[PDB]
Amino acid sequence: EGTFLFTSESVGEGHPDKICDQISDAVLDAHLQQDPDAKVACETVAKTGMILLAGEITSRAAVDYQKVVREAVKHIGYDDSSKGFDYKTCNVLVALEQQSPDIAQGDRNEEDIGAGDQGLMFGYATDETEECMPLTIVLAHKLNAKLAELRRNGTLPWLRPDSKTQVTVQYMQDRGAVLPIRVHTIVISVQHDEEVCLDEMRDALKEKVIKAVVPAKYLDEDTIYHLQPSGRFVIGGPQGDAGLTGRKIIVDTYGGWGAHGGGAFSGKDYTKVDRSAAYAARWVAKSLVKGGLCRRVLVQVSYAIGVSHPLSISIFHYGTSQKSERELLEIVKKNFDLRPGVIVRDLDLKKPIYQRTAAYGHFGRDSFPWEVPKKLKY
Amino acid sequence: AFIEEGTFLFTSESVGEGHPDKICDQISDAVLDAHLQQDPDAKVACETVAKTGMILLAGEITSRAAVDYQKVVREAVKHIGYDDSSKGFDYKTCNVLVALEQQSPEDIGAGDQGLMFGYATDETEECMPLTIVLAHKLNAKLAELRRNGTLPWLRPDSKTQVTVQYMQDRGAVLPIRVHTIVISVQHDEEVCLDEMRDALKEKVIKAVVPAKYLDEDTIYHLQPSGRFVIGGPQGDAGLTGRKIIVDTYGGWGAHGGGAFSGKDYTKVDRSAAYAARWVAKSLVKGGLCRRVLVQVSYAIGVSHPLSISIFHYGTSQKSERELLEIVKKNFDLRPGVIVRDLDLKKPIYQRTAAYGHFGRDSFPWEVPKKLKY
Ligand SMILES: Cc1nc(NCC2CC2)nc2c1COC[C@@]21CCN(Cc2ccccc2F)C1
Ligand SMILES: C[S@@+](CC[C@H](N)C(=O)[O-])C[C@H]1O[C@@H](n2cnc3c(N)ncnc32)[C@H](O)[C@@H]1O
Repeated sequence: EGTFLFTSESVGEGHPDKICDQISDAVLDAHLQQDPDAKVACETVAKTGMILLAGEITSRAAVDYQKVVREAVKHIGYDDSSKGFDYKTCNVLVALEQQSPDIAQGDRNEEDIGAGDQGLMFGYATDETEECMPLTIVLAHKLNAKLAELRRNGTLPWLRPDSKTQVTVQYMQDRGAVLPIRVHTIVISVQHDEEVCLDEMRDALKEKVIKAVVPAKYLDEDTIYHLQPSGRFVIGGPQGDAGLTGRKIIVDTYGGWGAHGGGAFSGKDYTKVDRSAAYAARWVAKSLVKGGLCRRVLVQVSYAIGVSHPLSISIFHYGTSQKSERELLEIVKKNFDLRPGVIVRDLDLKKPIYQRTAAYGHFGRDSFPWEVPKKLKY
Repeated sequence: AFIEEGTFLFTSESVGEGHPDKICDQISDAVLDAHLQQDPDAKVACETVAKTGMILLAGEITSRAAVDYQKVVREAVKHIGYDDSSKGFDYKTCNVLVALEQQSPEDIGAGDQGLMFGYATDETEECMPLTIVLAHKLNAKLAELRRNGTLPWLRPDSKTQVTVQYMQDRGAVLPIRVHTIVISVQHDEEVCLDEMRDALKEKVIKAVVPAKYLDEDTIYHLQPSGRFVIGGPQGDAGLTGRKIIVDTYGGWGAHGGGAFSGKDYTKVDRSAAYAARWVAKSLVKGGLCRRVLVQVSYAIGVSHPLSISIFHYGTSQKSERELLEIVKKNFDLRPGVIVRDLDLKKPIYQRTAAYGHFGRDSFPWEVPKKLKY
């Protein structure tokens, strides 16, 4: 037939894994506000009544970690025992040292600073949406964003921060391109208070959330809706659970499409090529699709610690381009300088913009420089 | 130029047992194995956190077992090789913080609407990409020479990265040569740089990478930072489940998102991921394909897979629907049945927490099933 199903997941800000991501990037932004050259590698752990920060920081900034964390938890929305977590009374432990001096040494100009680590990173784009992202992860992200929006404007006051969404879309293949046909299944689980009744929640999730996010041409009579499938969900977040920074990296990127090199984003400054090179790889892929050179493209780059030039660069257009992959590679080499010291300059990665990225996806939102396509010259 | 037009590069990485992320994976699965030995029906979701002098255990456990976490943690760190403050971490004196919430206590449906991927390629004997296989064995050779006194200046923390130059071959991929090798390993304060870099090329790389893949243009980045004395948890905080691509296919195939270590077999994204690899490897080893991606969809509540797609990249003489009918005649991919067929209630998981979950004969999902059709 040539038709397949694909599912992508997205979680809300209250998910324990995402709490750690946002806190880690909140610590990063705090240092960057005072020291644009701060070295930050801040991991976060969240369990019952605890937030723990562990990692390495080299900064001239004076940061109040107790208040940075508690304001992030407050922003996420956990302010009472009835929700399972409260920023006012939770335990905050800090185990932050200085960056390894062996790491810092391995003193040089801005344009050929070596990568802070080895690693491989992927970039991906697809013309199936105007965001150049897969429809499954775009819909999953926007659904969690609509839940938080309706929670914060008081129109659905029974909502709570923890949530998880899964969107299954039926796809058609066409010479390497993918055509979304219909939404097969939507799953939504969201934390809620004790007063609201189950049936009222499920109807509100369909009329006020799904219908407000999913275009009507993808929903039909056979679409399956799994709304609050586990029944009650009064307590969520870190209570009775455990979350870690960088445990939602597929949620953070392409929701299972493309490829992933394993590196996590949150809590890492721009010198960590896990973040800066992944943002640049998305920049390249989106510029190739928006520029009309392909319908769907995957990009890989890799680095070695202390070396500035990428060790390998590869392009794959899935057969959606008239031009061969090698000349796509040259168009990239002529338009992009993928050294980490040049990426930070081109993408303006010293700004405290990273707490915004820790939820609803790092890719597919016009607010970010790596999402603005580059006018290609060749 | 003729070579440049019909050739691509691909890079994968791996890390050693002393890498702080892998320390946590190892300890989390050691906790899982400890509970499974006494209680084969134990439910485990154990996260480990590693920083300077600290191992922290957090998560939820429902088990009848009585596990000495001090002994399990400190013996895992001892096995890894951190036994003195001169190495940045010591199992005898490190702080072990236990924050686990322990509770005392087939048609099992899927707890998540998830996607599981299995992948296999005939480019190596273990049916795995050469990039991730070479990267894995390079770390293993380091630990082997460290533990038997051959290179006594070695230390447990290490990272490797391999870039292979490939040629396409009728939908299958064919390794031509090793383009670039990166090795960084922790070391003591006395051995010199030139001595380290020569032993890494002569006694590590050439003992692992076949000679036909190495030439005079192969690029070597050996100890590229120049000094790797500080390592392990002291030089970098480590968390469970931060090496899921190292754990799987090194960038090839696809990945759904879930980590493996610290979770018992009732977690579908671990047991079914193993079964997806089991299916793909059986298709290639059975001659049905040279290269295949098995894509299994699970509908919430439902036990049987909701949909299975087979991407053979045109390397199969049969069609996708034919391959699908062969899979369903030879595999029962329900989660509860997967556990029994793969004997997953055994304490076999600490061995998986390093050097890759896929590509080693000593695992039930790596024994290809002979297909009847
Ligand atoms: C001519 C070509 N070039 C490349 N350039 C390597 C690159 C872009 C990253 N890759 C490929 C081909 C043709 O042959 C098959 C694949 C091999 C890799 N595949 C792409 C892929 C699929 C799934 C997960 C990760 C992947 F990189 C396509
Ligand atoms: C480079 S560190 C990530 C950044 C680091 N955590 C920081 O504080 O900025 C990632 C891995 O590199 C390895 N590593 C640590 N020190 C190194 C060094 N001096 N040279 C090469 N690799 C090193 C460690 O195994 C560590 O797990």
